[PDB]
Amino acid sequence: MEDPVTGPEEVSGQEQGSLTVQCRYTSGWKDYKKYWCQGVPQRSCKTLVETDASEQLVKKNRVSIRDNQRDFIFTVTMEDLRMSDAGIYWCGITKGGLDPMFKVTVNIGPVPT
Amino acid sequence: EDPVTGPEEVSGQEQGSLTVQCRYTSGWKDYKKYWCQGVPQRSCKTLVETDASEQLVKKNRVSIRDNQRDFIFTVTMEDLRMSDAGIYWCGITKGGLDPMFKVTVNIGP
Amino acid sequence: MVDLPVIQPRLCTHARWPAPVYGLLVDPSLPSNPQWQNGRVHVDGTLLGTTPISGSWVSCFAAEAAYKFQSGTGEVATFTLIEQDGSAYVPGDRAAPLGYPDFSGQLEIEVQTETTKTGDKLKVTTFEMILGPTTNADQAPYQGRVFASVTAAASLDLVDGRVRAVPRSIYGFQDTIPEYNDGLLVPLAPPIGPFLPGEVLLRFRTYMRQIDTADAAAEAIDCALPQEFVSWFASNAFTVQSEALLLRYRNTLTGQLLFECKLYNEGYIALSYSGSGPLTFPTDGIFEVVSWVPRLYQLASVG
Amino acid sequence: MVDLPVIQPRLCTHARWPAPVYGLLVDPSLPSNPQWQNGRVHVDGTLLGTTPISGSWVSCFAAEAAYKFQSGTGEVATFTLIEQDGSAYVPGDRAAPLGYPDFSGQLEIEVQTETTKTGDKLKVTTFEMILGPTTNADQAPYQGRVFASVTAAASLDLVDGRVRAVPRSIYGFQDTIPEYNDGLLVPLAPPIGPFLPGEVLLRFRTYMRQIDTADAAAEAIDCALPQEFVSWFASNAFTVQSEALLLRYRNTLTGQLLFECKLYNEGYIALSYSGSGPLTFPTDGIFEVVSWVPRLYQLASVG
Ligand SMILES: [Cl-]
Ligand SMILES: [Cl-]
Ligand SMILES: [Mg+2]
Ligand SMILES: [Mg+2]
Ligand SMILES: [Mg+2]
Ligand SMILES: [Mg+2]
Ligand SMILES: [Mg+2]
Ligand SMILES: [Mg+2]
Repeated sequence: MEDPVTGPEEVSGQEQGSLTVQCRYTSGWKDYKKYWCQGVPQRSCKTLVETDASEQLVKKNRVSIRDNQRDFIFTVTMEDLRMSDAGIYWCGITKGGLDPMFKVTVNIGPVPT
Repeated sequence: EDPVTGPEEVSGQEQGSLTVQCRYTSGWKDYKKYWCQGVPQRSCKTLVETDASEQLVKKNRVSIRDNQRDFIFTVTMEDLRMSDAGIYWCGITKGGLDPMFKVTVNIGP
Repeated sequence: MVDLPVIQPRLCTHARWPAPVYGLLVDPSLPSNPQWQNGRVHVDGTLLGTTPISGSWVSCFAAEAAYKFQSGTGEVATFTLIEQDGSAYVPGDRAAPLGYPDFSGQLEIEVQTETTKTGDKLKVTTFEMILGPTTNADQAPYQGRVFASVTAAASLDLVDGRVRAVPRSIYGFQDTIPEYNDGLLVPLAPPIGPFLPGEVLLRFRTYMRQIDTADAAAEAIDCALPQEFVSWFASNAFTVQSEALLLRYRNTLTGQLLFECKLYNEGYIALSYSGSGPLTFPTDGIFEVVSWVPRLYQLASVG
Repeated sequence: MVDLPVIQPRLCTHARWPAPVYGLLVDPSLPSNPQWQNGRVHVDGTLLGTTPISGSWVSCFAAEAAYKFQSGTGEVATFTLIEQDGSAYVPGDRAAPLGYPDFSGQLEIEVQTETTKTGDKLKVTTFEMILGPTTNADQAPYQGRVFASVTAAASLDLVDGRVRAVPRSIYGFQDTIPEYNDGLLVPLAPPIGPFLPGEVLLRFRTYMRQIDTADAAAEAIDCALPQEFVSWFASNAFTVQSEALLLRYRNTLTGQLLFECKLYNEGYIALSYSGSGPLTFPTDGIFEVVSWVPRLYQLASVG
């Protein structure tokens, strides 16, 4: 890979279900904190979960994040989805100054029939 | 489509000549056509201009003739000097912003 | 002794965003004690916060710019801040260099850039810069360092040099102070106030060039005094004799008195207003000094 | 009591381009009697040319914008000018709306645009606008109509509406009046002058964000007085007693007298200078009024 971090450009989930986002990153950022961010403007977004630069799973409210530092992928899970969860999110790597970030648009809808 | 089109680049030799064909669409038949020089674009220096007829006009080393059957006015530059290289424009005179096409002139020895 | 410039508000300059004053209003539903850092001045001429004398400094900054390309981000600018007159910026008793934006959101800025690419030399590049309220960019204008970026597929081959960033647009505006020091507290001018019961802040309003993907509503920003008044007091350095000045806002051609208000010495104007909704005023009047009055002077209510 | 604001030039606002004052100089090689239309004010407060009171009006204009796409040109904007406070512009005894650029070249302008495309609504659009000296665009700001354009492969789907155009950059700058009326003459403020033998115009200098594909040299632009002095005189409406005011320019921390000069009541400053090349002065001094003097008062020369 060339860009520091990439993920799904757009994902769609449904009320009460879940969805999973794979944030792939280049090996150089192995030992950096990974995080999942919400909202725009981009760099004032609300951090929902953040790792301690390890592979330990972190869960906060309905959001989990686990860094695979062998395959260089940190996976994010949003459970028990609500309509209010729709919006713009960010795969993130913490560093001094401007973080590497990839925009993930999350659509949420009701379960049809 | 574009009111006026020409060659993006034309070349000539020093002391030689070059010719440029400014093609335009039928609607601009009865408009004055001109050959302009320099930048900024819309303060360019007009070198020759027609009177909206097919009569050939010449001023110094530049001449222009509007072919109103084929809708092409042709420009010639003679005795090409090294200083003649730069940006020129096919031009149609109208109220407000003139239709213009950018032609870069290059000149080798 | 104190007098004011004979200039209608609509002909004055806004003190927090570089644009004309367009509105004059009170609105009890807005924050009653804003902590604005520009447009802050004492009636004795003392500049507060980051307030500059010149209106052209408002919401701008000067810097030594250093550029570099980062894949996934674009051309990144590290701005080592200076004062906008070229003198060194030294972190001290204010939040940032004079005139630095005192609001939040994502700001488009424009700077002179020089490139090394053949057939090109000078041009103006638009950068994006997150101001606040909180950011993951570690903005620290208090320490003299802020970061901005512009999308780009490859390096713009920019030459490092001096710049003055001027504001192009705001995105996600919030009238709360920006990130001055990576989340740490900085020296700030205190919130505007206090007010007597029934008193509300008089607001001079302009509107900010905006990026908004859904809504066409104009982005309002208020300040306590137009820039002409800021420069007026800074220059005259009047001697203060009480707690506040009784002003009359009057139409110069009809003599009609529109309202009376109190210009507190700390640089803000209060009106007595009991309503709950906003009340806008005509912008073609003239403020005139009546006399000194104490803080407890009770104004005649408006509307 | 006639006096000047106690502000150093380096802290002042330029009166012809919205930016700080960076330089103070004389230059006998430059046009000695410039016909600048902004930054022109009589000592008695009378504004001349298109001079505005607010510096934010300088080199800007407001208008009702009508947009259309023209294949081969891009997005075309027809600006029907208004005054920047929103009031109607009526062709009268000046060249254009207040603040309109009084220089030539190709100006980039920024306006708020609303689009009908989905996922986009409000953004800021950069347009290109030729000012002068002569153009084939038939610019007529005197009549209240100017034209701008921007390259675009297809319509930007812009909504017609009101704008305030602010200057982004200058291309091919020339300090000569723009096309005010499709090449015809318009009411102009007179050229600056006259000067006594040995007297030359004192210049307040800033620099303009520039597009230049070959030369990195900064683009200088001068004005007769900083904007703070323009608004100072308009507000005070002093009574003029003679042809000029004798001023002294001092460093107030050391008291050093840098030079004496004459502020003619027509709003320009003269120094007695014999050299042929430019002479710059420190910008951290203060102009102080000494007295009224007659036109023939002979100043002491500088270097
Ligand atoms: Cl504006
Ligand atoms: Cl600048
Ligand atoms: Mg960071
Ligand atoms: Mg931080
Ligand atoms: Mg909005
Ligand atoms: Mg034309
Ligand atoms: Mg014309
Ligand atoms: Mg240049």
